[PDB]
Amino acid sequence: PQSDLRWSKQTDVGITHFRSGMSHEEDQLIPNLYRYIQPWESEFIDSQRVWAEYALKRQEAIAQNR
Amino acid sequence: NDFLSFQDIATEAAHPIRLFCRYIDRIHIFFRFTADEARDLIQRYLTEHPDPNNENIVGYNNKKCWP
Amino acid sequence: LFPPWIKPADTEPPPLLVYKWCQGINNLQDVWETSEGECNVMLESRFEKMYEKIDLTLLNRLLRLIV
Amino acid sequence: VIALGVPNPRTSNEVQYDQRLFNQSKGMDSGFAGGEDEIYNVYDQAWR
Amino acid sequence: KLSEETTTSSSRIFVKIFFQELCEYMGLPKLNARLKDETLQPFFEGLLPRDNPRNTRFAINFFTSIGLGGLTDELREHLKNT
Amino acid sequence: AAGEQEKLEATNRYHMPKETRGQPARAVDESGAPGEEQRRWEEARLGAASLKFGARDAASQEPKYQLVLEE
Amino acid sequence: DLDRMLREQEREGDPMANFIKKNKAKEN
Amino acid sequence: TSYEEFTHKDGVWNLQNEVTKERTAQCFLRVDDESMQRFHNRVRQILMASGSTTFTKIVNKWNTALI
Repeated sequence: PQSDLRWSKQTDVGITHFRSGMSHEEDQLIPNLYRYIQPWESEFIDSQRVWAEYALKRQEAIAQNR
Repeated sequence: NDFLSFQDIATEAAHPIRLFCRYIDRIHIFFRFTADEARDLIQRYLTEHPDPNNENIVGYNNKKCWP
Repeated sequence: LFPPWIKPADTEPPPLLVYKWCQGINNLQDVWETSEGECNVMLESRFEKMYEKIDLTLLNRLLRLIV
Repeated sequence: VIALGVPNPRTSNEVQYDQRLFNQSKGMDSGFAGGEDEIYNVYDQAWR
Repeated sequence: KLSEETTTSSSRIFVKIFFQELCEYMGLPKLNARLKDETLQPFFEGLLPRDNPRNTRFAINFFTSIGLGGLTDELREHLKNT
Repeated sequence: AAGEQEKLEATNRYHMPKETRGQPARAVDESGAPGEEQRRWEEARLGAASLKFGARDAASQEPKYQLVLEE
Repeated sequence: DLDRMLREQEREGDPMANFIKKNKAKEN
Repeated sequence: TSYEEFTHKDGVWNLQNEVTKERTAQCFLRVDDESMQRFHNRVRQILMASGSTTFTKIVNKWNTALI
């Protein structure tokens, strides 16, 4: 992503243009590695939900002796 | 206690130093001040280190990665 | 022996330490209220030549308190 | 003889688990042999 | 349409997750101001019944048992007057 | 049990060690050893996993709406 | 695993089960 | 914050209050310049060690540093 260098150091002005990263044959669409790594915030939310569900399941398994 | 919890709100608010962490040798301290405590601390620091020409801006450092 | 502010602990990765520090800042009581001139101060530093200035006789006297 | 010669049993603590969920992963240490940059291992399972 | 006769269990799970995230990312006073406007009142009548008070009781208990509260104070006032 | 509790809190002090000449001697030691290490390590993983912020006192400013149910 | 999935959805967030639990709490 | 919150791709940690379960703050994240220099020096170390290393092991070194 590329914006004005005049207003880059002042604020965040959005994205007005794109420049090419590496040369490839027309379409190609080489997959990015970052799309196969989960973001940290989603992992922390899912970790909290999953460990709370496991704690309640462990309490139910202790209480019901199952 | 655990890492960033207290027993009570009154135990939190009893001191300016709210949060503290040490990562081997790195130190991260979070203070919360009222107006009077900050004014008294500024008065004591200017009592030891006077600066009438306001040169404290010049030696101060800032995060240049941000806009 | 070690209080929970001493990091890196085995409980969390350092990005989880960053997230827990941000949430511990955010979940303080009236942390963003600046109506009465309350100011928050975040200080980050190091201890510089910490390893090079550990006197061994004082280290032996301090370690005899523990082990 | 508590189980057989006595008809009065006792309670049990802890959690029972399936054995089939029990030993999928072994090993003593992490999967990063120190640094060890040139040992491939970027994938967990085989390709096909 | 918040009714236990029509909606399946997964529909209640979907509505619970949807409204929990709506209460999370924008405020409950802002959520009440959004649900309390006169322009979108025909668009919320299946969600906020104010009629057949078994269904109104089900909606009040549903939004309370999600963990919200608050939004059903007007519905509790309407139920208490009838 | 109250007398034993008084002796137990008399035991649990700091008592920084005397420099002893010669070989060290084993003092008085425990916990539940058979089968409790699995739930102990489960408690360790739960303590490493559980994340909760703020103080423990957070029950204030709660309206605590109850269910209407049916009559 | 459809039967285990319906078991998980009956063990899900489930405000109906909370209604049942609070109704048995208030009745008994 | 003026206007409203900044719904931006993934650099924003929407910090949640524990009591009200509401997003009250945003944490913008960037990579520190020391980490940039460490990664660039890692690639430079790979390229200087490339003189006695096959292509597959060079790609493996890159893949290890990148992930």
